[PDB]
Amino acid sequence: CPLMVKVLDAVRGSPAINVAVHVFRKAADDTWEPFASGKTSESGELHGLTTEEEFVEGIYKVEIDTKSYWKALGISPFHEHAEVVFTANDSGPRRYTIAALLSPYSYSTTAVVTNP
Amino acid sequence: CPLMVKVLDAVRGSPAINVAVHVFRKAADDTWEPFASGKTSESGELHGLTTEEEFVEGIYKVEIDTKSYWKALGISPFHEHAEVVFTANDSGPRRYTIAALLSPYSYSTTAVVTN
Amino acid sequence: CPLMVKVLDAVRGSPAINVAVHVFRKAADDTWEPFASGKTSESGELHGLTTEEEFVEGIYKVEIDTKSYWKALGISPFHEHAEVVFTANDSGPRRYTIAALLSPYSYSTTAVVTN
Amino acid sequence: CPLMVKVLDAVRGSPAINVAVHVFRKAADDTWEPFASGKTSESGELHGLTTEEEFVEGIYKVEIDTKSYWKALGISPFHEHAEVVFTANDSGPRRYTIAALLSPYSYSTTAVVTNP
Ligand SMILES: Cc1cc([N+](=O)[O-])c(O)c([N+](=O)[O-])c1
Ligand SMILES: Cc1cc([N+](=O)[O-])c(O)c([N+](=O)[O-])c1
Ligand code: NA
Ligand code: NA
Repeated sequence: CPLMVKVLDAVRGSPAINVAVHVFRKAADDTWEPFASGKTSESGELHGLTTEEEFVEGIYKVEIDTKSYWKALGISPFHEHAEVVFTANDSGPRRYTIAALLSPYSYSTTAVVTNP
Repeated sequence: CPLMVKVLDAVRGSPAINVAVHVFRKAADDTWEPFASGKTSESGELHGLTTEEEFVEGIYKVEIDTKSYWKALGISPFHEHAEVVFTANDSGPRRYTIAALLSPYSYSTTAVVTN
Repeated sequence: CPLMVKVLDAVRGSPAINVAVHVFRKAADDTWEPFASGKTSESGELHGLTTEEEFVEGIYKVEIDTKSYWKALGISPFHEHAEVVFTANDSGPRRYTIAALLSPYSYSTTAVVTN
Repeated sequence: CPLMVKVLDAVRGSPAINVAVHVFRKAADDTWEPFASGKTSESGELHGLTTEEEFVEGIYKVEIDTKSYWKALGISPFHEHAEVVFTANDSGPRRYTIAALLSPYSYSTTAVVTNP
């Protein structure tokens, strides 16, 4: 799979498990079209969102549902979600890992981009 | 002002100057309505976006034009922009600082909410 | 003052108040000599650590007592402390801000070096 | 192995490869005794530093040689290194991943602690 999402919890020192993730792709009319969704596993990783064939060039938005995560654990966090928006595959196919480290009032995110 | 935005550059160890920032408020029909905007100053800060009277409870989005910032430095970045989405609550402390720390392939954001 | 330390709490979205900070300078024999210390204020900031005359070029260590901070909040943290080690250079901008953002199992640190 | 170190580069969007790492353990006389060392692989990971038998209770310091990393790439960074100091195994053996995300004037670090 050319798109993976990994989420860690900076309060517990653990993977962030069961985090809902929704991916969108910008359509020709400039709207966000639903593309794929899933939830992180016990390792904090979400695999299998898409395929090389379906992950064409485009502008993608990876929405990480951080508020639902913290609220499911009884914490009242600051952000509604974390959004990661990027152009993908504009120089040919690449593999993308979108990582995020969560705290109730802060998050970090980075990307690892590799050429298969 | 109840809302301030600060942007820092982790590559050069400096404020991120002249970064465009747009603030939106979520409307009843679930669309994003323009609310306020500006460019960060020489200190990386953007003051005066709004007033206590105008900054009512609701859901707000702060969009930071990180791509244009890096492109002006001759660096090709990963993200189209950085977006910070949050609910303003009256119960909470009154003043909101939204800080972002930028690298070409990474950003962090935190909220400092105080009296 | 050429050196300021700022500490923020990512769990509560607030300054980290009353955090002990110790600064050391590396001596010729490679040991760490005490240089300055204090506690962060209600704004999470520690000002007045040193002067331009005293802050000569060299290697400095800023140790932030993060463990005591979390323990006072009833939270068990991972790190013994956070340490920031850097060289002061005269060529560079004059004023150094060392910022740290704290969570129980994580911290970030950045330097803002300006004129 | 119960201790792993992973390092990423936030400028390049890639693993941080060939980063030197030195681990120390506080001795009874309060000095930092050398414990293990190595360098990150092409994946940004450093495996095999120690064993369950030799990784006893103690206070450990993981020194990540960030300045040498950036300088080997011709960048002049702010920090001399990144130091991660923690008590390990005080409630029995655990597995520790020490992660770090590097920029020239900033770094983040987190831990993932699991119970085998
Ligand atoms: C002021 C500041 C410092 C750091 N830092 O790295 O020390 C940060 O990460 C952030 N932030 O927004 O996440 C803000
Ligand atoms: C910083 C970081 C740490 C871990 N980690 O395992 O702690 C990761 O897996 C990743 N990543 O990209 O997948 C990044
Ligand atoms: Na192209
Ligand atoms: Na014990």
